[PDB]
Amino acid sequence: MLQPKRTKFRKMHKGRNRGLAQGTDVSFGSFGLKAVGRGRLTARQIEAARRAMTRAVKRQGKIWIRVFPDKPITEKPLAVRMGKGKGNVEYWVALIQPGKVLYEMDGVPEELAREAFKLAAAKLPIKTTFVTKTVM
Amino acid sequence: MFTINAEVRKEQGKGASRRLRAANKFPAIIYGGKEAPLAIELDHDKVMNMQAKAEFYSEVLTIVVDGKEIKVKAQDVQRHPYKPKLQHIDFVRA
Amino acid sequence: SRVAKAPVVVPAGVDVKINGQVITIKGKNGELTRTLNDAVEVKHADNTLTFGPRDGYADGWAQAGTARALLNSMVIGVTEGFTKKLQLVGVGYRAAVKGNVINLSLGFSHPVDHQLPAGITAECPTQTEIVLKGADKQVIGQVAADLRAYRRPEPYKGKGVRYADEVVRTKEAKKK
Amino acid sequence: AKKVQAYVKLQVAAGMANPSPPVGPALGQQGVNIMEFCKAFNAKTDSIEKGLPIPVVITVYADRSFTFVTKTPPAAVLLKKAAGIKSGSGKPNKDKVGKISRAQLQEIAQTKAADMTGADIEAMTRSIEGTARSMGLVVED
Amino acid sequence: MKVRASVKKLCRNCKIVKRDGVIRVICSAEPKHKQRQG
RNA sequence: AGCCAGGAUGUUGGCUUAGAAGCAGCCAUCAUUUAAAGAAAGCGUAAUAGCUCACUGGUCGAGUCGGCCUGCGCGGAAGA
Repeated sequence: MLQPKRTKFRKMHKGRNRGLAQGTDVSFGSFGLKAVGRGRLTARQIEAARRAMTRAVKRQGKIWIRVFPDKPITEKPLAVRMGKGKGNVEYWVALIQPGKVLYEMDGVPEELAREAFKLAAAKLPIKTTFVTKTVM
Repeated sequence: MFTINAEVRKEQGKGASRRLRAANKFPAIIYGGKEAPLAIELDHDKVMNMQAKAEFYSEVLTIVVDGKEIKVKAQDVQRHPYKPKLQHIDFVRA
Repeated sequence: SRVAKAPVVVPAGVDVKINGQVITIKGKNGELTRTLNDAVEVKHADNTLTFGPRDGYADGWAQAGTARALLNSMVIGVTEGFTKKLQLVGVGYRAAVKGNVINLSLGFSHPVDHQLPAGITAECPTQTEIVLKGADKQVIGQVAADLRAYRRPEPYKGKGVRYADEVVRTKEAKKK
Repeated sequence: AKKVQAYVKLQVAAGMANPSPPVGPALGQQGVNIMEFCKAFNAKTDSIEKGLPIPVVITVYADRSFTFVTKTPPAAVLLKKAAGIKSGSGKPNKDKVGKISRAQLQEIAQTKAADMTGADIEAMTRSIEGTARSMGLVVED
Repeated sequence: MKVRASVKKLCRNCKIVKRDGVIRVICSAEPKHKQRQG
């Protein structure tokens, strides 16, 4: 789930998170969920959160997800002594920072959008907070 | 949006920006309308509660500077990445 | 902290005598109570009371807001006291009073046979009704709470010691 | 209607006179037979609608003796002959048949005048317009 | 009974009460929902 | 806040069905009367009734509440 089909390179720097990036402003809808901390995000967590919102809002409104994994990351399949090059990629990963808006909604009531994002936030590794369109 | 007051600023950048944003003032600018850009400081009282309503961006605003009152419109709004805080704001002349 | 403002009100049947911290109150319930205003100060106006804070004691109106309730409970305690609400359920079950010793039969090996605290009387007008008599609102509720605790109410049988209350803790059976 | 409190509703259909789940669970214990009920309104159905058995409200007294709160054509059955609707309209102002004229609404109101208590022809409208609002049918021009 | 680790305010007959340092659930309509800690 | 008193009318709402009286599928989130009253939250249950409610009023009487900002805490919290 959630990775590209062609890649120029797959062996990559793990790197660190700067705590800034693009974000803060809601622009696909009227309500959203913001990261409000540092951590690590996977495709299984995004799908578990997608599967959560579809129980609250069902078929109502449209749902936008501006987030997708940042890098391929290498892993080896069993517990092992390191050496003889990097392993292989079975999943991609992203580092998230406090200003990132993760999910956006519009065609739904505010007290339902907040309740659906509370249900989706239970699938995520960090405390998250509700955000509005802020008229601009 | 009924008339608001502002004051001219001369000290600027990073440390002066953070020392202005001390839970009391904000930086702002007025530009365009065939006149030069003006740098101003704004008290936190009204402007934050005004930008809660969409009419703040679709209807003109009257601002007092050096005791004299002029017409402007809101154009851009810079926000803080990890707290609900206002960093800087733009106004265009009318 | 609003309740220290209250007038409290007293019936004509109390004379309300006071000297420093000591308040002396009596009435037709056979009691002569001497109660203390030690951490707070009270002033009487023949029919109404006012409380306030003392020098070297807790500031504000909070510890005064408690002192009104205890004095009202003793003005009631010396005049007429407090009414019945404790009950028993079960056939052959029996409450009985043997002077300062009480008995409660619940189909078990021994009928409790417990001895009363100081300043309290027990009465049984019928073998399934329990009345506690005195002037202290606390002891007549504490001894009922120590008595209800013997074996405790049974879920489907409903049997044991209960209070007069519209809530039902007796459970109904289910189909298997 | 009048005095409708604690009462069950049932359709006078012979197809519904054998399956017990569509029936209130005490009505048979309360002494009623469902086929005797269907028979007791068959000529009262035939004389106001063809093919559709009426929904009726039932009441019971001593010696299992039952009586009805219904004897007039229902507002929902009159409306299906008055507007281009098949069986209802659901959402307001989505279909071109989803409207009725106030003049025809106050006309069919008098077809139910034997179940009107308001003693006024405007109070007949106030007692049928709610079924149009419930059906998603537009009553404003 | 149970404790689990968190409490919900799921009905109107439930108010949830903190007594002698601990929070608990009581429901006069349904003893099935008694819970300790929160 | 508590204490006290109410919680209508169109209406048996409309449709769909296996199924019914918020409360086993679906639709509007209607209008008049009124100081006030939903096709809704949790119970009741085989159900209904009804409560615990939304929603208003009396009584009393001057502050009161959710969220949010910013300082500081508690319980959550087991091992040889």
